[PDB]
Amino acid sequence: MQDAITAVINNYDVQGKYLDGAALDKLKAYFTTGAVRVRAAAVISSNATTIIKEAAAKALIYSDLTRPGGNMYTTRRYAACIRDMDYFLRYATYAMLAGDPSILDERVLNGLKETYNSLGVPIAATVGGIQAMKEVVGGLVGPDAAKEASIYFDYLSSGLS
Amino acid sequence: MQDAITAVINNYDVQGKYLDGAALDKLKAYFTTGAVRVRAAAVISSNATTIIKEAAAKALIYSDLTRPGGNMYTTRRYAACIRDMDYFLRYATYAMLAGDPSILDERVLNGLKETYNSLGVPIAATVGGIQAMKEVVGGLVGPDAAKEASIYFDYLSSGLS
Amino acid sequence: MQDAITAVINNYDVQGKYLDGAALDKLKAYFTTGAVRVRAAAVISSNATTIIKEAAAKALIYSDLTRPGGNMYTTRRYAACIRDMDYFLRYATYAMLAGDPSILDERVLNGLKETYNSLGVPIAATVGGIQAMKEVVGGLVGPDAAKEASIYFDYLSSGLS
Amino acid sequence: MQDAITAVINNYDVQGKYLDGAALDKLKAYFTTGAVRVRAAAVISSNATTIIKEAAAKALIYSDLTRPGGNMYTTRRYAACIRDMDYFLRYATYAMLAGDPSILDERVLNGLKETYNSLGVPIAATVGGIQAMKEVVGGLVGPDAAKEASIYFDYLSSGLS
Amino acid sequence: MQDAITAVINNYDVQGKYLDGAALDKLKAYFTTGAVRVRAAAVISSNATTIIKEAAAKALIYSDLTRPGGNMYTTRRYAACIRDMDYFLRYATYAMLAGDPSILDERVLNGLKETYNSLGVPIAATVGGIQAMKEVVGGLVGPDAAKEASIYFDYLSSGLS
Amino acid sequence: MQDAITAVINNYDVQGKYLDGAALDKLKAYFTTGAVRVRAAAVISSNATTIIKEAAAKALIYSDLTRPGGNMYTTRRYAACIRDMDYFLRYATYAMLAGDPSILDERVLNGLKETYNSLGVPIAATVGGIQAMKEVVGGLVGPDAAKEASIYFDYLSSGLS
Amino acid sequence: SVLTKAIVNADAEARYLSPGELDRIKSFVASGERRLRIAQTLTEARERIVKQAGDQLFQIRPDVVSPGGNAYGEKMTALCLRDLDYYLRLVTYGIVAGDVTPIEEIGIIGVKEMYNSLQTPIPAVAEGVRAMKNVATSLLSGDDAAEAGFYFDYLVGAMQ
Amino acid sequence: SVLTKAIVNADAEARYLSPGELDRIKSFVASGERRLRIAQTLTEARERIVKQAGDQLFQIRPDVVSPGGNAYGEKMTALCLRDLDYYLRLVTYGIVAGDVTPIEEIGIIGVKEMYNSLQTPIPAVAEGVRAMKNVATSLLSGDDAAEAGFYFDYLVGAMQ
Amino acid sequence: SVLTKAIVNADAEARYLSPGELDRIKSFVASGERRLRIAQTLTEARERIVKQAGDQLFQIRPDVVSPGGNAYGEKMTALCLRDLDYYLRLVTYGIVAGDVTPIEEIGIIGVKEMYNSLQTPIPAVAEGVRAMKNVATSLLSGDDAAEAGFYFDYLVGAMQ
Amino acid sequence: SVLTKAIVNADAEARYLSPGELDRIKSFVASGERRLRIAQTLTEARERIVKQAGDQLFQIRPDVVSPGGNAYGEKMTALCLRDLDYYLRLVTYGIVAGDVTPIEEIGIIGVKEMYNSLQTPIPAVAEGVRAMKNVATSLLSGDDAAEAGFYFDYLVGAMQ
Amino acid sequence: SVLTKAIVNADAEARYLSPGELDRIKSFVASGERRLRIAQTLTEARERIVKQAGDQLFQIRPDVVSPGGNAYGEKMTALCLRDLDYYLRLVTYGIVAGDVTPIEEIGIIGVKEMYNSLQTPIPAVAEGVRAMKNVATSLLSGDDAAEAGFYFDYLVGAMQ
Amino acid sequence: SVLTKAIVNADAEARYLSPGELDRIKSFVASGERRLRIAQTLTEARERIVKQAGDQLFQIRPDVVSPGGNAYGEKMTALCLRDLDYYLRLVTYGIVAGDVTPIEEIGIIGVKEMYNSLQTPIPAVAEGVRAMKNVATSLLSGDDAAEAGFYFDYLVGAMQ
Ligand SMILES: *[C@H](C)[C@H]1/C(=C/c2[nH]c(/C=C3N=C(/C=C4\NC(=O)C(CC)=C4C)C(C)=C\3CCC(=O)O)c(CCC(=O)O)c2C)NC(=O)[C@@H]1C
Ligand SMILES: *[C@H](C)[C@H]1/C(=C/c2[nH]c(/C=C3N=C(/C=C4\NC(=O)C(CC)=C4C)C(C)=C\3CCC(=O)O)c(CCC(=O)O)c2C)NC(=O)[C@@H]1C
Repeated sequence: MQDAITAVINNYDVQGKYLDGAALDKLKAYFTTGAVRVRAAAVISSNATTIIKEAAAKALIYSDLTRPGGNMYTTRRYAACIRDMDYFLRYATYAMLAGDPSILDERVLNGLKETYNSLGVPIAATVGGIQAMKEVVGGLVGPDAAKEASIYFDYLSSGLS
Repeated sequence: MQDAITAVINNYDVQGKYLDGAALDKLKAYFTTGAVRVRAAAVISSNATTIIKEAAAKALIYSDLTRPGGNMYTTRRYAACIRDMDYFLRYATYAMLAGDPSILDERVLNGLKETYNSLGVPIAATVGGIQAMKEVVGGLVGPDAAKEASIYFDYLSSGLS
Repeated sequence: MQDAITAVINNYDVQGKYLDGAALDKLKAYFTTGAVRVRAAAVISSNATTIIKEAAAKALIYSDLTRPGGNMYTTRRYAACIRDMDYFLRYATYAMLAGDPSILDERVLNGLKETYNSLGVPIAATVGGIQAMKEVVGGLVGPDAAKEASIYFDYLSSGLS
Repeated sequence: MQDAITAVINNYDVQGKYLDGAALDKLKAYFTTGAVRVRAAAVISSNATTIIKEAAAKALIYSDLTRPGGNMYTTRRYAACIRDMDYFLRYATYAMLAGDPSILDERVLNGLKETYNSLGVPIAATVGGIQAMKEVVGGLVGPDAAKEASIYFDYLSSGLS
Repeated sequence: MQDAITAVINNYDVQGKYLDGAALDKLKAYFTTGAVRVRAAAVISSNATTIIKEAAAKALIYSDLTRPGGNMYTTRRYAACIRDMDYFLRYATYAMLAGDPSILDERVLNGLKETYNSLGVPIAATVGGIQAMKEVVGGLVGPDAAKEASIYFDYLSSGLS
Repeated sequence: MQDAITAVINNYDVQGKYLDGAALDKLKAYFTTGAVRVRAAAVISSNATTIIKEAAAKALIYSDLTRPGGNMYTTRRYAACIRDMDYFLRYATYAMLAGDPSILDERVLNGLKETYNSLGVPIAATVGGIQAMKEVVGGLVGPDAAKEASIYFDYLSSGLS
Repeated sequence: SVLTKAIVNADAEARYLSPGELDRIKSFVASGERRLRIAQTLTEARERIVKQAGDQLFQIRPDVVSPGGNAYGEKMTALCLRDLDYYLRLVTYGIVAGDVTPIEEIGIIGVKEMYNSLQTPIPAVAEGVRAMKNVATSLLSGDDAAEAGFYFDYLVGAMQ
Repeated sequence: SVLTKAIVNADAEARYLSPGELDRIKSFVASGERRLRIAQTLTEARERIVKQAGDQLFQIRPDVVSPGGNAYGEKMTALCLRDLDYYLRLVTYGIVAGDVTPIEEIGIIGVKEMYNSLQTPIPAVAEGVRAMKNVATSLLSGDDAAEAGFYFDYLVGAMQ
Repeated sequence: SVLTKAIVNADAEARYLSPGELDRIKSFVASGERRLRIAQTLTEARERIVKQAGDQLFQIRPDVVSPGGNAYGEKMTALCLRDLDYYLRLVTYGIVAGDVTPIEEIGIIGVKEMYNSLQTPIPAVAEGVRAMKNVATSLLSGDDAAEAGFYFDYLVGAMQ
Repeated sequence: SVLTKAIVNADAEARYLSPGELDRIKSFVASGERRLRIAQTLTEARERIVKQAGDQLFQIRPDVVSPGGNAYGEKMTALCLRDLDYYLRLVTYGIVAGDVTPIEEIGIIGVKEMYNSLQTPIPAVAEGVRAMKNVATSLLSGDDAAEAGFYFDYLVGAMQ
Repeated sequence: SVLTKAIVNADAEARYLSPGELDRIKSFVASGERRLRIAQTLTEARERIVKQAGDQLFQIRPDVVSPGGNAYGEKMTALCLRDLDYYLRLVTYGIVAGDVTPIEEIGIIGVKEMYNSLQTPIPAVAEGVRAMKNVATSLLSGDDAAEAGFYFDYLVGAMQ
Repeated sequence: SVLTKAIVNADAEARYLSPGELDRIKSFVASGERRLRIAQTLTEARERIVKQAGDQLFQIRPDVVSPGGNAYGEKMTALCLRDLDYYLRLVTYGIVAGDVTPIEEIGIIGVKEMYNSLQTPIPAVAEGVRAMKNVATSLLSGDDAAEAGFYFDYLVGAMQ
């Protein structure tokens, strides 16, 4: 994986360049937002379970999805689905701390679209589950962090569609 | 895998239906043939080795197959072939007990056609080895069980061709 | 794998033939060159490291390949490349002892072209690394063995291109 | 392990004796109590968690054991202790079904006394935890099964002391 | 392990001595008996099964050992016993080829006395099984090799008693 | 393992005490020496190989130990010995950073005395190898850190004797 | 089923069925009609069993239908009885299969995680199931009531 | 037994017995007296079963009692019937246990290796067992004869 | 601690500490006196924090102190505040260690199993901890209150 | 061969051939012409060796060519000598390769299972091979007869 | 970075970041501007550092620039300083990342094998790095010079 | 030896020695007296071989006996020839064993780590061994000189 800082280092390493003014400006733009990323992660982590619960309630359950014939019918599959939800939340929190989406590609999106096609897992319904968790997250983390958390949920959801 | 009984349960579960008259009639049609399936399995199991021997003798050996250039030439490959034969016999006995062919798909047919194409294993010759074991089986198990054993050998053989 | 001798045995086994005059002549043609193959292997083995060093020096390093943006840039990748070189040298020495290239197909070439395409490893540059090691080898092993060692390096290099 | 029935078979096998009248009487004495053993196991299994809870409440917690300096202080050790309790309950249920204590020796008591000495686990306190679960069990299973369940709890507890 | 030759090399290595006349004489005393050791091994290997059969027949079966209460009662234990016999025969053949008993200590005798005490395996009866295989071996291998094979069977048997 | 800080926390946890003045004074006594521990570790780590080389030169090699009959005779055993030396140096550096010897007991000393008795490894000679590395370390790290590094080398060496 | 369980153990050890395994298939299939009758009776009274289970439950645990209760309100109670209807259905499946394979994959594996998320008190779901045992069992002959009762006590067991 | 088999599977998955497992213990134990009667009858006629099995065997396979036969001679035949007596005994054990655990550890695991060493033709031992089935089965009611027959066919199966 | 965590990773990869690992030990130890002050303040007000946490808790969740509530009664409430006193103590330990090793082994690993047995509602224990954060945090400077707050939110996180 | 065996061990330990491995290749190849002569002589007399082996076999074991014998009859005997012709061929292959790799994959791995199915008595096949050793060995010089004899005794060994 | 290292440990244990891990990210990011200044100063003097490092090196080890030395000659010396320029660059990367991930993958993993092939004396490369520490460190404030020095001593450590 | 190597492979595959393995033991033992003569000649000239090897070495690589050289000085040179005496000894052992087992455990496994510590240039030790080959080989007949030469080239190979 890479973060903001190693994204820059590797981009310069392939050119064998010492870090110059443009590079140093990018890294500053990361460091200057760093404390806010940390606070936001502590809110998400400590509200993890409630975010999933409120996101499922707005976007998944009370529906045909949870009824016989639906993909989140059976305690087995309901458990698998909210298990997935926890992955998304947790990794988006990593991406936002790192200030780089590369981890969402390497460890979450790669092959996932076809995995879901192969099992029958409804893609559009999963995206709504992602964009509902974003909605909840953006309330809990506040002005400071709302836009920055949000983008990696949006990265996740356009990665499936 | 599934058997007669779980085939019905899962077909109703996806509709969230309690078992109704039509379901109950199907399950009866299985239970009412059950004792006969058991007796037939005990004959096959205890004559396993003789069935393979008589099936190979009628349909495989004394031929170009066992001669140099043939796929069951070498003690290695002769052993692999009658090993396979034992699988078929054994699994067909499972399918017939279960009263459902689903196990023959899940654990025997899936990928087997191409596996045989990739090794060079002669498909038509293998089918004759299956339909010869059926012939022997149908004699040994008697009127009671002949038709019921037979179908899962026929399932196996149209699964390859 | 197979060598000169088992190449002949298996070619006759599939016809179920005892070894005849033509077969016996082939095997003689191998045995009669055998002592020379052994001496050549002892030279290659004991000069292994120097052959790689001189082959890299003539065909790989002091170049864009070892500079930023190049595939053998970074100590990691430089190490991987000369590691590969050692494989080639070592296996070619096996092929030449066996008097059969079959091991170069089974354990070296199979899938390697696409593996290199997938990582970005430059094929043409790798061939030059092979044909430079051949050049060095042919000096060290002498008149006796030069042509025989050479062919399995040439087998390797037309296997990639 | 062995049960009532295999206890008899192995006792006769070493003498190479067919089962005689005395043997047949023993086996009857087991079969004739069999239905009651099954009912008792279904009560214990389905009340498992409540039995542990009531046994801990009467014999372990609200004490120095659960306070700092005590062996079931820390959520880690409290969890390990009631985990153990579940083993005892579960295995005693096996012994009582089998009508033979041999499984309690093979898979529970062997080395356990010294294991507890080595970790510092209080033996006397653990016995009270066993004899409290027995007390609860004997109420839940009723006249039919009380004495028979009880003995394998008593086997467990004199196995530690 | 060590053989005749490495026994000498390691005895001199610890003194840091080049091989001297006494050493060279010992090694000659091994090499000069070498061809005979090989022929003897080929007789034992190819008569392996018959040696065990004749050794068991003279020294183990037709007895209380094979009857109920006996240690080689049950097909399980009869199989384990003649399995053991094959180990002894096979390793003694290694020791005799090597001209050194060290392998019999490292891979056969170490802990075996107590292993047999712990399982109840009759030691004296096992020794007779060893000394019966020796008797058979000494007939089959002839004047050339009889004394040399014999000693490693005697090594085995005084290793247990 | 434990360090200065967790040594105090666990000593109070077993009494269920909040940290009091005496505890807080101990922790200060650690924190106040912390920066110096770090600098010392960076010197040891970066001079690791030279410390072993100078310690071996003063206390092990040029001796009967490295000659035939000696325990560090053979490249195998010489390698094992300086491998060990690296362990000691590395772990002592951990102990000194942690400000607690508990790791030296848990992961280095436990069973080591008898392990060395069983292999024949000379204990007194190993202690001199430890106390020579201490001597070198105390020069390299300077007034600030000399006494603090030294004690965990002394812990190691009275752990063997 | 009994069939699936026997076979899976057979195939996993690469062997034909044991005398034991064959015997249980035979005893099982002999009880077919009886097991089908037990499922029919209970299917036929499902609405009564659920409703009376639901009353028995809320007396014994009024806290779940109270201000801070998971089942507080008319539609939080409606879903609660629907879940009780689900489990009775699975119990009829189990009885006709002669084991839990189906009951398990459909409604116990994952059930802790599901209900923890919804914050449903698991042990009071176990009570709702005991309540159904009591009602269902009063509509069956002694012998059939016991046979049914094993499957009720299993579900009660698995929510634990 | 049926008990041992059920429990071992329970303990290995770290769990209490299933409804299925409980049911088979119940059906098994109900057949206790019947199974004990089946063993008694056969124990009571052991000498007849063995002897008549031995005649049926040597007609069907006279080669084993011939110059180059494993059972050639009076005392090579005496040991052969003794082995037939062994297996009938194990069959009575199996019937009262309701599975093969005991039959298996005592007389099939290792049997190939034992008889290969002695050079005994295994498939003619399987015939001796079929012969015993035929005799034993003629001393039992239809229902009990089948129940016994499963265990005979198992041994015949394992020597294969 | 920070030390234990760094070292364990070092030893497990058979190596000396990284520049990174060395840096964090240095930054950590520089915050020593401050971290010790944060623990002192909170130790000094423990009885107030617990009591006011306990009021804040029972307003927000009156159901736990009600007929069918885990903490219903005077001595079921006394033990509940004692558990709140336990967790505040562990939070002071964590703050002075600079990580959770100690907090974790003492009071989260096994906590689900412990409280499930006692039938304590876990998420309302998490609320009791939030309540303590609110009180404790009002006795600390902005910077120290945040540093403390991370450890409170961890415990809240682990009970989940 | 000797080559294949040496190399496979080399590659599996990721290394060039040892002095030992190189030495045996050298000694082996020096015996090339001799080994080729040994195979030629035996190839040249194959029909005699097989036929005289077949007589030697049926005297020593007349039971296989008797009513209940695997090789009883004219065409059950024809296939039996054909199998003896197969193994002599494999023995010539082994001698020119200097090890058993080829002999093994072609005619011993799987041979127990093949012949058990056909119900062929394995140990009398081993006798047929000893019989061929005796004939073949009488057409070779002392030194060449021994070198050949090792490969005959191997096959005899593997059928065991 | 510090970020990458923290996260990788988080993901590998399937969990959110610890209070400790969060704290170090916070302390690290606070040192951002300072770390960037340390890299700038050294980037700004790279040619001086390399050249003066190269003089300091060849005095201390004149053997590498002598007849049988790896760096003997004008262009064998030119490549040697270029390698010293490479490592200074990697040191600036490490300082801004707050750990070695980047330094390691780019220039220590595989470095033994690379230089052994080229027959470069590794320990004199370690000396060239000490020489750069000495120069670079004389262009930085005490506090920044130490922070830089850890990364120089790491490289010196890894070539060992 | 050849014996040890053959056997270890035999035991590890749970089998008797192959025809191949038996053949090499036979060819090996036939060369016994010759191999013993090769070791004797070289043992008899050890002091000459070492000394002349040492001159040949220092001409070809004068840098090791120079200011910054590992073997610089009279007693740093004395130890260097002693190491050359060690390896010649091991070469005599290898020749009489017919493989490297002994040579390997005594003087190549661990040799990189030993000499790296002492900072001895490994490739110039390999040169010292080539130098010994040249001298030793001039005291042996063509055939014996080659047989010896394989073991010299092995050591040269292993220091690589
Ligand atoms: C003669 C010494 C013994 C004997 C032999 C016998 N063999 C058969 C039948 C077959 N034998 C083989 C053998 C091989 N196939 C191979 O690929 C190889 C490796 C080169 C061997 C050794 C095969 C394949 C058959 C089947 C016939 C066919 O070729 O298709 C029989 C006939 C048995 C039958 O039931 O038809 C006999 C009699 N018989 C003895 O008793 C001797 C011990
Ligand atoms: C209050 C916020 C919640 C609550 C708590 C409550 N707890 C208990 C009983 C116990 N709690 C513990 C807790 C611990 N033991 C430990 O070692 C640690 C780690 C430091 C902790 C946190 C223990 C051991 C007990 C058992 C009593 C004992 O100490 O022996 C009760 C009583 C329950 C009962 O059945 O007796 C209560 C009420 N109650 C709530 O509802 C809140 C959510």
